[PDB]
Amino acid sequence: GPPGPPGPPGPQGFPGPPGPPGPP
Amino acid sequence: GPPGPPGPPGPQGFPGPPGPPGPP
Amino acid sequence: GPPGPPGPPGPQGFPGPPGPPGPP
Repeated sequence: GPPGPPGPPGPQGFPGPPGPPGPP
Repeated sequence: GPPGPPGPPGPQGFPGPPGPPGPP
Repeated sequence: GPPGPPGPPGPQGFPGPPGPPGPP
């Protein structure tokens, strides 16, 4: 019959990259 | 009937860690 | 039909903040 509803939201993305070096 | 469309992309990941200490 | 498959992984998190101040 008709296609089901859309699936659930995917997994959370990966953690962000490290920030840059601090100020001098 | 068939499985529905793929779900939405997941939530964004958490922010990355603080960068290393600044250069001298 | 049944609900669709899970969505893709979300976007990567934002970059971290700048690191601690460096030595003098």
